[PDB]
Amino acid sequence: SAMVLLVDDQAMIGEAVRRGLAGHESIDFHFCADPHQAIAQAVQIKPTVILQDLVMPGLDGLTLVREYRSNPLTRDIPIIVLSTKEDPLIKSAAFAAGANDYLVKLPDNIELVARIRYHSRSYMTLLQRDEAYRALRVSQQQLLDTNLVLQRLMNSDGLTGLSNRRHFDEYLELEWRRATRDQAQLSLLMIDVDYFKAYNDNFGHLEGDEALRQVAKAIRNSCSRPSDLPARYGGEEFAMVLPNTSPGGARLLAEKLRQSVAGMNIPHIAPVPGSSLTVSIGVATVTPQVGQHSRQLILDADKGLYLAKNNGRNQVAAG
Amino acid sequence: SAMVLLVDDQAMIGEAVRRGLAGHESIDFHFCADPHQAIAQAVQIKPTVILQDLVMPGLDGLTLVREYRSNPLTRDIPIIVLSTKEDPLIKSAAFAAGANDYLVKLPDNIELVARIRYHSRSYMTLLQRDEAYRALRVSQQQLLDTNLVLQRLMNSDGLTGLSNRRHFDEYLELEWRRATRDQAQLSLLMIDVDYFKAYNDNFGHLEGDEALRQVAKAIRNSCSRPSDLPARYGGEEFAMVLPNTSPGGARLLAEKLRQSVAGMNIPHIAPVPGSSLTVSIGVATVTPQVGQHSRQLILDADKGLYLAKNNGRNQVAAG
Amino acid sequence: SAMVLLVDDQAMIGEAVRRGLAGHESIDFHFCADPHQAIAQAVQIKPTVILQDLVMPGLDGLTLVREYRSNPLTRDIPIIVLSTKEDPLIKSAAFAAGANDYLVKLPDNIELVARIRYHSRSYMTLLQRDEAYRALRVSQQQLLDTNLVLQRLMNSDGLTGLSNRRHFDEYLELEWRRATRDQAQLSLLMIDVDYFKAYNDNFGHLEGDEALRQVAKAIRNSCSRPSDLPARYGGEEFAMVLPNTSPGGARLLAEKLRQSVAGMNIPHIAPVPGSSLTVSIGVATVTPQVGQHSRQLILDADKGLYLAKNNGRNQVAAG
Amino acid sequence: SAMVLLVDDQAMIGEAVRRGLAGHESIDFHFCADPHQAIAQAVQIKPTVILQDLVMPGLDGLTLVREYRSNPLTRDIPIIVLSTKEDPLIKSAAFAAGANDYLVKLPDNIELVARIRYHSRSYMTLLQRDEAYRALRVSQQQLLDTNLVLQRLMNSDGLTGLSNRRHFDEYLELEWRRATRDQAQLSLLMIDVDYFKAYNDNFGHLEGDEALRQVAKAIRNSCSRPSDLPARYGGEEFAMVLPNTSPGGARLLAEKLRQSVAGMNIPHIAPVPGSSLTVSIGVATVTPQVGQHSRQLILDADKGLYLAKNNGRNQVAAG
Ligand SMILES: Nc1nc2c(ncn2[C@@H]2O[C@@H]3COP(=O)(O)O[C@H]4[C@@H](O)[C@H](n5cnc6c(=O)[nH]c(N)nc65)O[C@@H]4COP(=O)(O)O[C@H]3[C@H]2O)c(=O)[nH]1
Ligand SMILES: Nc1nc2c(ncn2[C@@H]2O[C@@H]3COP(=O)(O)O[C@H]4[C@@H](O)[C@H](n5cnc6c(=O)[nH]c(N)nc65)O[C@@H]4COP(=O)(O)O[C@H]3[C@H]2O)c(=O)[nH]1
Ligand SMILES: Nc1nc2c(ncn2[C@@H]2O[C@@H]3COP(=O)(O)O[C@H]4[C@@H](O)[C@H](n5cnc6c(=O)[nH]c(N)nc65)O[C@@H]4COP(=O)(O)O[C@H]3[C@H]2O)c(=O)[nH]1
Ligand SMILES: Nc1nc2c(ncn2[C@@H]2O[C@@H]3COP(=O)(O)O[C@H]4[C@@H](O)[C@H](n5cnc6c(=O)[nH]c(N)nc65)O[C@@H]4COP(=O)(O)O[C@H]3[C@H]2O)c(=O)[nH]1
Ligand SMILES: Nc1nc2c(ncn2[C@@H]2O[C@@H]3COP(=O)(O)O[C@H]4[C@@H](O)[C@H](n5cnc6c(=O)[nH]c(N)nc65)O[C@@H]4COP(=O)(O)O[C@H]3[C@H]2O)c(=O)[nH]1
Ligand SMILES: Nc1nc2c(ncn2[C@@H]2O[C@@H]3COP(=O)(O)O[C@H]4[C@@H](O)[C@H](n5cnc6c(=O)[nH]c(N)nc65)O[C@@H]4COP(=O)(O)O[C@H]3[C@H]2O)c(=O)[nH]1
Ligand SMILES: Nc1nc2c(ncn2[C@@H]2O[C@@H]3COP(=O)(O)O[C@H]4[C@@H](O)[C@H](n5cnc6c(=O)[nH]c(N)nc65)O[C@@H]4COP(=O)(O)O[C@H]3[C@H]2O)c(=O)[nH]1
Ligand SMILES: Nc1nc2c(ncn2[C@@H]2O[C@@H]3COP(=O)(O)O[C@H]4[C@@H](O)[C@H](n5cnc6c(=O)[nH]c(N)nc65)O[C@@H]4COP(=O)(O)O[C@H]3[C@H]2O)c(=O)[nH]1
Ligand SMILES: [Sr+2]
Ligand SMILES: [Sr+2]
Ligand SMILES: [Sr+2]
Ligand SMILES: [Sr+2]
Repeated sequence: SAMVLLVDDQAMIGEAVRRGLAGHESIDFHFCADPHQAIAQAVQIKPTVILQDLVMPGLDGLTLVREYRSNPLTRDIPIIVLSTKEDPLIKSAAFAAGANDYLVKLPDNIELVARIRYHSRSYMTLLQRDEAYRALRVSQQQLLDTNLVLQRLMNSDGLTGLSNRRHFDEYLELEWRRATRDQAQLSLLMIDVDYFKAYNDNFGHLEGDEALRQVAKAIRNSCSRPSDLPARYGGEEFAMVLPNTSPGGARLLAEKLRQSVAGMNIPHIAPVPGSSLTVSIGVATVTPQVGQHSRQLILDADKGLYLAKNNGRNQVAAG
Repeated sequence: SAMVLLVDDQAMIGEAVRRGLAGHESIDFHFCADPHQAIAQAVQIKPTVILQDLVMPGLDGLTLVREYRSNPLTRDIPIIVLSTKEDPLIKSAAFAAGANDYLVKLPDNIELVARIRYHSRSYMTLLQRDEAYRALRVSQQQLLDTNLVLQRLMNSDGLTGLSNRRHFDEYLELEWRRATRDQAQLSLLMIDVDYFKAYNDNFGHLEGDEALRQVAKAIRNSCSRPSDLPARYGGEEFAMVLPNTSPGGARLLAEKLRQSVAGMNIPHIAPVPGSSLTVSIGVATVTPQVGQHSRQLILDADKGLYLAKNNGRNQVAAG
Repeated sequence: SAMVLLVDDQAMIGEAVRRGLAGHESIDFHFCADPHQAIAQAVQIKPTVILQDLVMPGLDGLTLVREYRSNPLTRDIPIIVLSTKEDPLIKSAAFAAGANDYLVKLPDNIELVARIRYHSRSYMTLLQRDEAYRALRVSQQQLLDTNLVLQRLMNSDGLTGLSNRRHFDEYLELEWRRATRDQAQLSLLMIDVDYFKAYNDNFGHLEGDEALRQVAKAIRNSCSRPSDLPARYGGEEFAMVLPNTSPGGARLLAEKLRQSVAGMNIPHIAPVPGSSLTVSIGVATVTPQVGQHSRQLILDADKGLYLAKNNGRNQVAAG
Repeated sequence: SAMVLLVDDQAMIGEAVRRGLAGHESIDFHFCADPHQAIAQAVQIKPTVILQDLVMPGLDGLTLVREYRSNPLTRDIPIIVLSTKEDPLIKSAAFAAGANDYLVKLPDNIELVARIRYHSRSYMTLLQRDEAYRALRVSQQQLLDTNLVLQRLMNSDGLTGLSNRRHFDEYLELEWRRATRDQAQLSLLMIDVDYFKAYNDNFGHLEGDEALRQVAKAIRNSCSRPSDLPARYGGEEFAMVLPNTSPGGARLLAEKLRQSVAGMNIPHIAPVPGSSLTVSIGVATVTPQVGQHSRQLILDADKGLYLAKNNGRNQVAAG
């Protein structure tokens, strides 16, 4: 829309303007003959452009152009100064004081509406851009948190915080392809807590969760290369994909981890009283060929996991 | 920033401007003496305000003010017309042709920069508001679909599409409170497919899912009041909360539904060969009192469900 | 699979069994002639059924049946006692000690495998049910938290915690239908912070968010009936759907809220220095008719909101 | 719980059992003297173990042991055969017919309850494991689809399907670290549609979305190595991270893509009538050093993007 605040001592100007603007529904008029209600009414009606007379009843017009740019409730409103006539410093001061125009009362009702229409409309879109900035900041900060949640949750196992299975499955599939392009050594650790049902059954399911937690922490601490990925494979089972790692490297890493767990010395009553939580690990490493399916790597790890288990638990074996 | 395209036949004007603007890094200048590259260069440099001479080498200046407002690649760029001197229709035409100003070459380098600074800056924020409109439309349509997904998924059971359990639990809790304020009759249907393990075992788990589907559809068709809510309570179990429904009303609704299922005549081999899928229903209705826990309503439905089951299945009984 | 631990002093029994079971790949055998490694090997091989001789080299067979049911690492393994011959208390003791069978060495290799096959297979599915219990508990507690997130997030505005817009839109649509069935009075509050751009601009966007927060809290405190719903309508705009509330009731509620906000006395510099954060509210209440679109209620609230605004802000007006 | 179906011709046996089981609330009894309602009642009461007499009123007991294992509604129920006395093939047949025990009517009420308690309880947990299998299959297939949604949605831009910004930001951060370990050449393409506001404004926002779509498709087709990642950087901006790619390689890839877009020959009216949609691209490639921040790579791409733009659009330039 449009709203012009006129401010001028003489009713004869307030009238000319009122008349020029009657045949324009798009734009409304508001006369303010009392320069000591000027900024007040400016705040109240929310004008989109104000017209300011430079000489009034013993109150400097430029003093008011001062306040307009001074009070930030008006700071941004376009100001056309109405003068009689064309004096020097008073046109230069107009602008020094913040005026955006300096007009002689009055051009015809064409340039008058044009000029009004222009400044008004600019202010309007100034309001709009600011409004948009707000709304965008909101939406952007809604997607802000939306992104945290689905991430901490899509790809993370809540209990341990390690990656989850579907992240593992999908991550490992990616790494398989990367590996085959680079003819790189892709290694995989398959990790299981020994005698876990037995732990779960006399300590409690929560106590087992807490146990899983501590083991999950040790896993997270074994690997520390950008592409090392630790995951909860499924329940008591953990995995750990190690791109670019040799069989001997993987095994070394596996043994430091196994020792770590045992070393926490977590009380278990299996296989015998006095026992502490142990962990069996299957190691497996492959350089993928085209056409080869990543499941081969998993199977190899499970062979290793199965071997380690069938040779006394708490040990590492390559499948 | 700021970019002024000057377009004027005389190098002496291109020079004055160039000079006025040298001591201003914020604003860059670009002279275009050839009015037959005017719009071309306008497109190329992306000016934020153009200054147009009205008389040039035998090419109407207002013809170019025409094109500027004509080509939408420039449509929105503020135009200050530079004239010599102040002729009549040529100021009125300035604006009729789209000009936003009409200046006499040249005011001092204060009003010249002021005026330039103003129009430039308005255009700038015109660009910004439009940019924001785009970005907001994107974000808003990201939350658009984001909302569909989590909704079709937070509150809906995928297989049947009925509400899910947590929606049921939470919805029923709400309705319990509404009911106790209104001392209204809150009814609940607890629905189970008879001999479902037996169905699942010789037809297949998928075939059972499809069976669940058809039953889920019938449930959805029994209730049709704004607050009626059908849910998959858990597996072979369905629920259906009926606010504002009498015991006799609930029972009537229960019997139409039970008949419906039986009537689909879905082949089952239990309890005997030749049988068709049946359904047992527990009815229960309560007017909640303060302090009373909604679990009472559920228990009552299960009594009914249990009774119906222990009296030959395929029937409705109030607990 | 199947794994039988035999424990018997005489190699001649260990042999008969070994022989009976050779032609059965499904089932593996393990002889334990030394009753002082019995439970040890039981732990190591994870048998699915153990056969226990009642008399051995000076170590009571029933003492071992004691330990089997004693150590929980074996607690659940089925025990067939092998005796010679059929003595009294020794069959009754067999069971008193935990035995699940009492056989005479030896039935033919049909009943022997049958019996073994049965107990073994039961234990097997005992293991399976327990495994399933674990895995189900996991999945269920994954959907546990999955449900919190999408809920606290699908339907809640993060900043204020009030409902969000899409929840409002959808909730109000539901309540419209409920209302038209009950020919009930549905009221709606449309709430806006007065001079918010002005607040946002000199205090900071965060400070405005914090301002929004405090106002959001007051809203949440105005309504307290099961179906009252407070929402962030969009930015500086809040809504509040009040089912079953009279026009006069809605207005009363509106005025207590408006006073509350003003009373927090939150420093604003608009409309004038020394001002405190105020709020304009639009009230509107409808009894919905069939065919009537809920948008009518919203429009009525906005009329009220618009009126209140155009009469000095910080007030309530019915549209 | 426990439910024994006895089936025997003589009431005197039905009585002994009834009596043995009265002092046991955990277990209920059900006598079936009419062998021609046997399976019928088996279906009706859902027994957890049935006791079967081998000789009855002119109806073979083993015929009924046949049906029990025959009808799958009973298939899994444990069967203790009650005989008088101990005949040969009739114990071997007992098992051949499916019996799980063969008892002489009757042992004392200790072994009788023991034996009953055992088979009953096994069946019970057979039911439980199956129940669990169902419930787990449900939960697992809820996480099934839950995973699709948040994935197709967390990491994918809906409109183009390319990765989104947060995936880009996070993916590129990962690749930066991988790159610095391998001292590998990490390249990045920054892609922008030339004159897009101009396209959006006279064709329509949807038409621009469709335009974005077609361009997004071409991008997706340029890169095809496991680690190449195409993303919508923000609105009209696209990105494309190319691990392990030389500056010259990146540029080659950039030029094939740019040509592709231009070649679709999508009608635009800018910069001039008759124009087709073009695209500007910034190329940049870095071998990351420790301590170096990935933002360097982005800046370099933007320099290139900026250069390309400030040299006529529709071209590739390295920043
Ligand atoms: N013209 C061309 N096409 C490219 C280029 N980069 C990837 N592609 C396209 O994408 C397909 C395979 O991408 P891959 O995942 O890298 O995975 C590759 C990779 O592991 C291996 N491979 C093929 N040739 C080479 C090579 O020259 N160097 C390396 N390091 N690996 C290669 O074989 C697998 C698939 O072979 P493809 O069937 O050839 O099929 C290629 C091809 O159609 C390229 O620089 N030029
Ligand atoms: N995927 C993965 N594998 C791991 C990790 N830590 C050790 N390894 C495996 O075990 C081998 C070396 O372990 P090293 O005793 O730490 O002894 C290391 C160390 O002293 C040095 N080195 C290698 N990279 C780094 C590094 O990024 N930081 C530091 N401080 N030293 C490194 O070189 C020696 C052996 O190099 P490698 O041949 O690379 O071979 C590695 C690798 O295959 C890990 O966090 N993730
Ligand atoms: N001063 C005031 N407070 C209000 C009003 N509406 C709800 N509240 C507040 O919210 C609490 C209970 O809301 P309820 O869920 O409607 O659920 C209500 C409802 O089911 C019932 N109830 C209390 N009085 C009335 C009543 O006069 N009419 C009806 N239809 N129900 C009532 O008792 C339950 C809780 O009683 P309360 O402990 O009293 O506690 C009330 C009270 O502190 C109100 O118009 N005026
Ligand atoms: N929660 C729920 N309950 C249902 C539904 N359909 C039937 N009932 C239950 O069964 C009673 C009447 O069923 P009626 O035979 O359809 O016969 C109806 C019908 O002819 C008329 N009536 C009630 N409301 C409607 C309506 O919304 N549409 C139409 N066409 N008739 C209605 O009044 C008669 C009985 O009114 P009631 O006392 O309300 O009592 C209802 C109610 O307790 C349903 O979709 N949801
Ligand atoms: N035979 C039968 N059908 C039922 C019953 N309850 C709801 N329906 C079905 O669902 C449609 C409208 O449900 P509405 O949302 O309750 O919303 C209702 C409600 O606001 C009003 N309405 C219709 N009759 C009654 C009535 O007898 N009592 C009340 N309190 N409202 C009614 O008109 C709206 C829609 O009218 P409908 O076109 O008739 O169409 C009904 C009808 O086809 C019922 O008890 N019996
Ligand atoms: N949607 C909604 N509306 C609200 C709420 N609080 C007040 N109202 C509105 O304002 C009217 C009464 O406010 P009252 O002064 O609290 O004074 C209340 C109060 O003393 C009593 N009353 C009504 N329900 C409750 C209640 O649930 N708890 C308590 N303690 N008193 C109640 O009855 C008098 C007036 O009853 P009303 O006619 O119901 O009419 C209500 C209602 O239309 C609210 O939390 N939510
Ligand atoms: N003892 C031991 N620790 C390991 C090993 N692998 C990674 N880490 C640990 O994780 C930190 C950095 O992992 P980065 O992301 O691979 O990223 C690495 C990588 O880009 C580079 N870097 C360090 N040494 C080597 C190296 O011997 N070979 C290669 N290819 N890169 C290295 O410097 C960056 C960080 O250096 P750091 O501060 O040393 O710190 C190392 C170290 O504390 C290992 O095999 N042995
Ligand atoms: N990140 C990324 N970069 C790409 C892709 N396609 C081409 N390039 C870039 O451009 C160079 C070669 O493009 P070439 O003409 O396809 O010609 C290729 C091609 O004939 C052969 N080659 C390389 N890998 C493959 C492949 O995976 N499949 C096939 N069929 N040929 C390949 O070797 C020649 C040049 O090898 P380069 O040195 O690797 O260097 C590549 C690389 O830096 C791509 O899909 N992703
Ligand atoms: Sr005057
Ligand atoms: Sr001239
Ligand atoms: Sr012996
Ligand atoms: Sr008999």
